[PDB]
Amino acid sequence: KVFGRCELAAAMKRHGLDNYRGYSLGNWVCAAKFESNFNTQATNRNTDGSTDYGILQINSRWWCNDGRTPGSRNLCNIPCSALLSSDITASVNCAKKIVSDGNGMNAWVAWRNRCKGTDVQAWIRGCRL
Ligand SMILES: [Cl-]
Ligand SMILES: [Cl-]
Ligand SMILES: [Cl-]
Ligand SMILES: [Cl-]
Ligand code: NA
Repeated sequence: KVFGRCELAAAMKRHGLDNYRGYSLGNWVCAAKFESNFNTQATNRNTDGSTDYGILQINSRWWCNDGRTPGSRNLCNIPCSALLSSDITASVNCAKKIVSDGNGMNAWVAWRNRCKGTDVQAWIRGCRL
């Protein structure tokens, strides 16, 4: 599924992401835009052999099982394919574990490089939430 901007904002809010660990909703929407262009089916292979999955490009080295990332963990206890679903529940719940891990949203390199320190509220402006 490719979400619209405000559609995704609403879905994120509904699953308890606005201000989760103190990150306002626009942060999550911005990160999703740059990670996946709002596409739940997005995948990206890393040089280390891990893969990033889904709307928030959650990596198999730590968070999910894909069967093909040697030495990895599955701390969200999900198959990585769960992260590709048109329903974002699994991505949201895993993202809450990641952002709680100590480095906040810096876990998402694209958030650090393209959203951090910007007017992230722009991403939810206009939206009926
Ligand atoms: Cl915001
Ligand atoms: Cl497996
Ligand atoms: Cl594996
Ligand atoms: Cl933080
Ligand atoms: Na894994």
